[PDB]
Amino acid sequence: AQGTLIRVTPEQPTHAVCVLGTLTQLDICSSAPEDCTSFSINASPGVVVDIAHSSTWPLDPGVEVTLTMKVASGSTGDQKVQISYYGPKTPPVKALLYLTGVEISLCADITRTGQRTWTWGPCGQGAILLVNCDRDLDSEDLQDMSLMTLSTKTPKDFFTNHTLVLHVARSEMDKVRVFQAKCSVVLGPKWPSHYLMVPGGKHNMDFYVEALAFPDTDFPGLITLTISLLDTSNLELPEAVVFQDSVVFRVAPWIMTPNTQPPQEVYACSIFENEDFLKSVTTLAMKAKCKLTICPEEMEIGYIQAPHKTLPVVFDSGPDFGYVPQTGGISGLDSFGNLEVSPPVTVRGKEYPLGRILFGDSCYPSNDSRQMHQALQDFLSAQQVQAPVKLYSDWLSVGHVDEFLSFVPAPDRKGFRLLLASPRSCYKLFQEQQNEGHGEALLFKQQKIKNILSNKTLREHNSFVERCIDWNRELLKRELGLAESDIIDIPQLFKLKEFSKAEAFFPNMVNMLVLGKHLGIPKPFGPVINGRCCLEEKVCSLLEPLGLQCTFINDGTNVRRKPFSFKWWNMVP
Amino acid sequence: AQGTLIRVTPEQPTHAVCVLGTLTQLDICSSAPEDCTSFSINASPGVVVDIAHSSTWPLDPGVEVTLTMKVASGSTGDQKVQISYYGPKTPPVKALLYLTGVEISLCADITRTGQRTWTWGPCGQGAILLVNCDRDLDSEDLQDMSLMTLSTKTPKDFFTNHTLVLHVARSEMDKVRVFQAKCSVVLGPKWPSHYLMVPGGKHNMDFYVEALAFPDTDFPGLITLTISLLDTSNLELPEAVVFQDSVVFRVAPWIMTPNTQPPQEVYACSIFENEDFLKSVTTLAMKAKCKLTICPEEMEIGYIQAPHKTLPVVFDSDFGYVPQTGGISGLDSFGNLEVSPPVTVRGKEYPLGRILFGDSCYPSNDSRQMHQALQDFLSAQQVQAPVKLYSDWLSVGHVDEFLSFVPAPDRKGFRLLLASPRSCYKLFQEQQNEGHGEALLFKQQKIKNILSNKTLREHNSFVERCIDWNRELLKRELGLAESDIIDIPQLFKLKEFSKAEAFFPNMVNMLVLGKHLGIPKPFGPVINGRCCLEEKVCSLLEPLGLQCTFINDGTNVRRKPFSFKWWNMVP
Ligand SMILES: [Ca+2]
Ligand SMILES: [Ca+2]
Ligand SMILES: [Ca+2]
Ligand SMILES: [Ca+2]
Ligand SMILES: [Ca+2]
Repeated sequence: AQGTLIRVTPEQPTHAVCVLGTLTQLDICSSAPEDCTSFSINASPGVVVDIAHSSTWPLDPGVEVTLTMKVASGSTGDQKVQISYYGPKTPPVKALLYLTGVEISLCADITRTGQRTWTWGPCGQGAILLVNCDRDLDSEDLQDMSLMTLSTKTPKDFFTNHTLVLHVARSEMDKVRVFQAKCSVVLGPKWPSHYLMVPGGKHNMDFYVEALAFPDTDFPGLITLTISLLDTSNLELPEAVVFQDSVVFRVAPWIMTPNTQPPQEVYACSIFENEDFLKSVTTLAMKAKCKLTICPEEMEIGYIQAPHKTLPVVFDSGPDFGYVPQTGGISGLDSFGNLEVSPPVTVRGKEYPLGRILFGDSCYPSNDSRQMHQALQDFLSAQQVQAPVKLYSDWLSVGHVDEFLSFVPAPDRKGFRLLLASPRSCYKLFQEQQNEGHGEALLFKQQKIKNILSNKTLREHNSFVERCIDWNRELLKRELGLAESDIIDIPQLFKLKEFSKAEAFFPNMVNMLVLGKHLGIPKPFGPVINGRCCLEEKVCSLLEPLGLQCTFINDGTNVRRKPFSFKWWNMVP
Repeated sequence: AQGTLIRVTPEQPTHAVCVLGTLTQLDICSSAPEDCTSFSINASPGVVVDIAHSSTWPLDPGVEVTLTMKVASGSTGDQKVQISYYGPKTPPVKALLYLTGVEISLCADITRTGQRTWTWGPCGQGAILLVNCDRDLDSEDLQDMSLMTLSTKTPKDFFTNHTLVLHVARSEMDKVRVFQAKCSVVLGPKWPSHYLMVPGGKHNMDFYVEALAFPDTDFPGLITLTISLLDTSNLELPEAVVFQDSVVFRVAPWIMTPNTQPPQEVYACSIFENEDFLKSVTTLAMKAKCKLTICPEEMEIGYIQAPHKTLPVVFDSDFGYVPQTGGISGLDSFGNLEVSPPVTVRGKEYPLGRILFGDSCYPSNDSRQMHQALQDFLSAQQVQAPVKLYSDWLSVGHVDEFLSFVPAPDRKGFRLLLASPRSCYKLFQEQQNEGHGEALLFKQQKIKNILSNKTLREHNSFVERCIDWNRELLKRELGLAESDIIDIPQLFKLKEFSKAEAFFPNMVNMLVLGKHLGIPKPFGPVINGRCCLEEKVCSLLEPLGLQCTFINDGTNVRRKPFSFKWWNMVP
């Protein structure tokens, strides 16, 4: 989409190359005869002589004469444009421009079906470049590299005194590698440029391209590759550019999946107690008709997608899988237990269709505060698909948001319910039992119901924790566009610790495995009332009516899930 | 403007703090008697109870009740909400909430005329920070600082068991220092937080914030400062957050100025005699009514503007100031940097200009490029988006050797001058055909001998190809037309590595002090008494209003900011 200028002189004939599709400006005035106010152009039927305001159209100060051609040329110097400068002095003098048509096309998957700028939206243009972070040769490799096409319809002797170059910038060299289809090293991290060898006539050359980096602060995510026609007709002067065509790719980002998407594969380890646990997980996986891949003998699995492949990726701190400082900046808040993703959301008009990442930190910097490493936050922010949200999770001894918040599948409203821990519903549930007579039922050491409702230290300890969780509630009701009819509160008692940090009293029921629309909740080991645990009766009476089904286990599991449907390139960040 | 949630229990009365202007949610269902189906709220004339589906509003699963007050409190627990639950077979029970009003305002110059998000445009909201790069004491210092205000209207006993804290992130700490008005050192590069001391009643505290960094790749340009109202009523439990307000600043960028802006003050360097040079400069310098400050016995001067001050800047490799160890290339000098006048490209408007720097056409082993750090620095400043050109074919690598922009009274109000080897040959040929073809040039040579050298006529054809490439690049990326490109005669020659060099002194590298132009001497052919190149350039430039002189050729010219407020442009 970038050509050059053609100046015609009556003194000598001129030779020029016009690439088909490019509107080439013809200078018909700077080199005109001394006196004249007229000019005309009789061209061959293959030359489109466009003019902007024969008919002798006068030599306007600026008269934009542009020229394109229709049929590519195999004859070198065939289409002849002859000008007629007739002013007032003798029959007109005439100038000759012996042109030629060539067709250098660099096509790709810009239409995103599978301007030279990358645009987002249901209507835009752009190519997608996946990263090679997996171990798979031949076709299997051909199916995850991109496919650029270079067609060259040129005269037979055109490439005797012309040459083509395909080059990247010296900033993007290390983030992209290209192979010329056998597949061969063309450009790459050490070589910034390459010259090509193209025979005359029609010769199509297909390229394959891989990225070697994920988007970050140093790398926005856009790569550009350029083809240029360097005219080389004299061996004593440097080469000259006559045409340039570029293309822009965007590297696909790291996308994380929440607990509403249907499961695909589950995993586990061998602490030699699973028999009791794995026996219920194994039943659950086939309750939802899933696959349970046991593993015989801190990890988050997302998906990176292009129009041609949906390769998954693993992140931590095989064939269809993937991978993305250890010394310094190490704390307990750097774990992926401090990372969650909300379901698709709509906040004050804007639509977040892939979710909104959630990580926890402190409320205000101090000397004893803990934070997640800035490198990880910058990495997650560079992935503009899921804009992260900062919460408060430093009042806890561990430092993880998964202690108090979860999301469930649901068949109503936004199609999900936010489960939040609640110290205030446990006290209510205990008091409804004390005011009915059975107030000496034992809990869990072991303690009665009354001895927990008559402890004035635990009550303050839990009032503080409730004041802490309500802040996150308010944060989640404004940055997730939520409403009260979508929050369910699950009873949970807390106690404080070294450095007055919080720790759950009985094992959390908010950190639970959603291997489907019916799931696994850790045992409360709570009071028994009428042959049944009271906490269990309340959580099953709040969750089941939506349509879920709940089990209870005593208590590692990762549930690889289904990539989202919304194509990330159709979103407008 | 965050706030929190208040939960009411019939068992015990509840106390809460409601900051003014924040819509606070009230939980009237989670903790209600198990037999109720109806509820009502009687409150003092100050509590604005807002109910969205005593009228008996039933206990809907999501009946929402939000509260605000239309006043301020100086007494703890002075507004009492009494929620009247009505039992079906039981006399009504009633929860008590003892509210209080406190006002905590953190205001700044967000209206940009003097949401917690920084928005661009004529209708946006944001505050602007200027960088501390001047040697300016207190009186002038408070002139370029920011002015953030914090007003607190609280009961006298409120700040006994409550504490206020102002904090910055552990990333933006190194790029902002905070002073509290006597100015004192509080939150800055080494200290990330500060607990304040506020007396009860009315007490306004002003702050002054300065930045220490320019926008770059590592720093987008936005700095947030947060005020948090905590609660320390119990001495054993950890402190708890009750309210949060925030403000977002943007650091003003580095802006350059083109050759179409009026001059303010020229400069010079008496390295040599240059008596003639100085005379001519001062002459057209007072002719354009611009003061000529001389030096007593490569540097680009921009402007960092804010809604409170337009302090300039100086960039190199009072006033203002802004690296790579070494091994850099000559393409890193500032003769490679130019700025176009405001343009309108395909509907889009660039009202501060569009920067221009040259580099190679395609990377190679012998190619030379401008350092990546400088390009990233310029790209960080989104006001003037740079444009890459081709200048590697020269033996110096500077775009100033063929392009220039002049003032003009027509069309876009300017003309782009480009060097042209093809007009020098034309004028020489007209002067040979007319008869005076043995006039001597500048190793002296005649007109005929230059027109009959076949090594030069190829050296010049290559340069013409390169300059036409640059012309197409400048017509598409600057929205230009062929009625705005005046071509200036110039001949070139090739040297070691086949790089290019001007033959006669470059007349396209000119000093523009308004309608007066110091064009370097061409030392060229004389015809009928005057020089031919001079006659041509005075016949092409003068008609549109300019006036020319010919010195025998360092002068920098500080100028006028376009005054077009950038915060009104939307990049
Ligand atoms: Ca490989
Ligand atoms: Ca998680
Ligand atoms: Ca200072
Ligand atoms: Ca100052
Ligand atoms: Ca310059």
